[PDB]
Amino acid sequence: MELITILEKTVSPDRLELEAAQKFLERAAVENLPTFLVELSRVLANPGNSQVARVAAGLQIKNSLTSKDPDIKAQYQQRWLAIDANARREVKNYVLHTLGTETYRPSSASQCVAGIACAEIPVNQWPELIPQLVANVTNPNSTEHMKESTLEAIGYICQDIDPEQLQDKSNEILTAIIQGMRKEEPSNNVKLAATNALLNSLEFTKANFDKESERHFIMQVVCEATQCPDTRVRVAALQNLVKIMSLYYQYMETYMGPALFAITIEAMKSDIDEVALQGIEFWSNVCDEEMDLAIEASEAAEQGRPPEHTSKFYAKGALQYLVPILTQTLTKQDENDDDDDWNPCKAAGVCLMLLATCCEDDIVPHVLPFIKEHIKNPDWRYRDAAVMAFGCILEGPEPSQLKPLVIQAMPTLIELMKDPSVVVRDTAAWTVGRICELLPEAAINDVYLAPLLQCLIEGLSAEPRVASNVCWAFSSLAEAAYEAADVADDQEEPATYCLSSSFELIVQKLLETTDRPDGHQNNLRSSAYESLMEIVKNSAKDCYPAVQKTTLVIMERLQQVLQMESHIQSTSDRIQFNDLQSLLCATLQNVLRKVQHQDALQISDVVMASLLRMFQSTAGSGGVQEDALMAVSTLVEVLGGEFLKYMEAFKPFLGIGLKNYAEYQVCLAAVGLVGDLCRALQSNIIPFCDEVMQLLLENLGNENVHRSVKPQILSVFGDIALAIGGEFKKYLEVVLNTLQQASQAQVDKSDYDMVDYLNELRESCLEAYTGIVQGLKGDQENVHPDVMLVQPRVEFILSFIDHIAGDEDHTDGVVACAAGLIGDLCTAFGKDVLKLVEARPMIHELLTEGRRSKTNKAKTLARWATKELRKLKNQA
Amino acid sequence: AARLHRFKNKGKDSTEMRRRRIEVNVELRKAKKDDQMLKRRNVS
Repeated sequence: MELITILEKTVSPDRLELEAAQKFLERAAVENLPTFLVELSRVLANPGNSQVARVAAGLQIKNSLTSKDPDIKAQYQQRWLAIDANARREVKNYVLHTLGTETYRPSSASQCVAGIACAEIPVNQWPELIPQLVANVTNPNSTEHMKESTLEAIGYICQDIDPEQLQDKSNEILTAIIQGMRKEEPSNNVKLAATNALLNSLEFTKANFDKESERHFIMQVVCEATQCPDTRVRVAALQNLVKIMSLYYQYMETYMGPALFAITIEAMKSDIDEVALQGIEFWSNVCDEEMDLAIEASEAAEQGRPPEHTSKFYAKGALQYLVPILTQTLTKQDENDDDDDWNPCKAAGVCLMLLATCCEDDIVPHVLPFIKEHIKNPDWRYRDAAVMAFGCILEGPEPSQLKPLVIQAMPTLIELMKDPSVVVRDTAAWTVGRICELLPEAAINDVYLAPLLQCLIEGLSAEPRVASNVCWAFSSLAEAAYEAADVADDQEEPATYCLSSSFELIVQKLLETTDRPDGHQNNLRSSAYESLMEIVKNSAKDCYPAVQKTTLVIMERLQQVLQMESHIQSTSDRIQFNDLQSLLCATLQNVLRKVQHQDALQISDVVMASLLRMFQSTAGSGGVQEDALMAVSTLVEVLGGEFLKYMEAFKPFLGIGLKNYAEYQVCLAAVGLVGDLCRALQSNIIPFCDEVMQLLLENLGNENVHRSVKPQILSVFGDIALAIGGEFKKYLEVVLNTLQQASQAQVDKSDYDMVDYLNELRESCLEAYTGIVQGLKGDQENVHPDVMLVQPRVEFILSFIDHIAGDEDHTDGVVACAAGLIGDLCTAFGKDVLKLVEARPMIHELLTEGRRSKTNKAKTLARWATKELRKLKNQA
Repeated sequence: AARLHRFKNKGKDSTEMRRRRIEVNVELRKAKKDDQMLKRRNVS
């Protein structure tokens, strides 16, 4: 057939016709990709072809260059780079020449340019791209479509390529973008595109923002764009202001007073939701930036030095004007509430909580008057806003300042629990929950505890919207009650606590709430179960009766599930069924850690089977598997060596969990389970080690696996060594090499997503060495024979730790584990290790740092390691 | 630009609760391991 004719068939609302066409395309690509790519571009580049065929042609190209799977994307990029440079050129010309020739709105060529550029640019393989787009945008004779398309393309490029590689082209790119954003531009569409392209490009414009000439130019075009009549440009320009505020807070003092304040404040007052949200976001963001800076200042203070950056306290200064604006917006609720919708009302509430944690006590005098004037207002919108505002300012101000205001407010709050408006009852429940969480003394009172409990117990029967918050209120009330009781009981758990008198009533009600037919609304069922878990955990000893009765109830429902593959009709049925599965396991995880080691033995067998079958049949949904495995860990923890009885039948499931690797959390649970099995079974886990070790090594040698699994595996290696000791010599060589390779790892000292990941892969290595060292050293007398096997690796371990002392990244977690290693090394090799440590200076300062640190464990271990090294000197 | 997860109890869904559950476990493993090593070495 004719390629164009096939492309048009890809839009047929006929399953077979689509399949026929799709398969034709897939095999043309397989046979000769370079030629296929060429012929499609020719189609896309021709205006004479139908809209349909062109768009289809662009789709086939994009899908040949990019993907959602980073692994598949990389594969397609190199596959494309491998193509004859003469072939690629043709496609690049056709694709670039298409810009402006499309009548179709969302440009199909745009995506292709980006798809190709993402591969070429990082290797200067397409030097004609940028100059062309710039030319397209700047040219005073360029059409509207020409401009829009190109801007779209620039936007895709900035959104898809690593900012690290456009950093040198930021110059020309900004020129094209800003030109498109200028006020004098006829088309609002061009403006929209340029402004969205700007948002995507800020990450790599640091160098430009550093030049006041260019900075001012950018800030003016953007502020000017927030004044554009087309609401779409308004909103996008506002978004740019939010991101700029994050990235370049330090340069903002020049523009805050003179313009940003007015612009953002005016936006919050807009009646256009889209706009109001952007203005509210701007300030919530300022609050976040300033709270971080407050942490930086507080931290620098303890290190006896000035912070690298300093806040300008914009929120504190805008406080007077934001609060009246924010509280009035709380008045804009949507009676018909959709709890998945983000509107100005919800945003104002959150902004208020942020300002409160940011400006602490300063906010109270600005918010109380609105709360006082409206707490008794007949209009529910205002009554509700007043309780919300009250609940929003409970965190941040000094408790000593709030307690009294909260005590004097209880009577009205209790009354509000019975307000006729559902909206109002919903908020009042949340507010009670927040008092129980932040200012508990006001709730655990001999005056209000009783009427509060009756209100909360009745609330569990109310509409989902209300009962949900009531569940959470109860969970936090239970915590505060537990704490106030065991403050000083001279032993483990408290004898009693104020919730004892009605502990059974509460648990009975939560269980009822758990089976409400409308439990799917407002995550009611989940909350009811999560609340029950917290109530059981945080219970007094004299509540153990109801806890036993409750545990029997949990097991019963546990089986009702296994035999519930019947009702599962619609797809949503398989999902909500899964949820229940998790809740029950999670609720199990909780009871098991609360039951007498004797009680848990009668339940063990019956449950192990329940967790056994729940895994086999239910292969779909890893969330269940994750809680099922976590439940198993919980059981293993209780039973102990006794668990051995099942290991034989659970082996396959343990493996599966480790093989998965596609659902990192199911695998992280498996690995986590392996480790518990070690602390439980001990040497008795020797027979199952070959399997696990084989599986663990495979997981590591499979770069496709989520990076968050590697450190967990490395960590568990140290535990397995401790569990089997000498029998580990069997894997030593492999593991140390693995540990050796991981320890040399290193990312960019800028990407904090990695800077915190490296300190996770580092701690795991230190914890792996520590385990290995301890495992081979036996248990008592002088350094045992085995550890000598590691003696030759001693040098790097110290080097690794030495380099760690260098990078001022660290983490009191890494410092502590390293300190513990230095120590164990002194106890494993002796005098030797001393000559190697005084060689690497950075280790001395690290131990010094540990001695300081407000992390007791970081101190203890750094103090201990120092003592050990000191003993080697004064030894021989 | 959406902080729904910060609105009342909206952010306390199943994914978030599972994440916290795992957090409690990971930290619980440390306490067991840290206290077991501290009794091998002989320290505070």
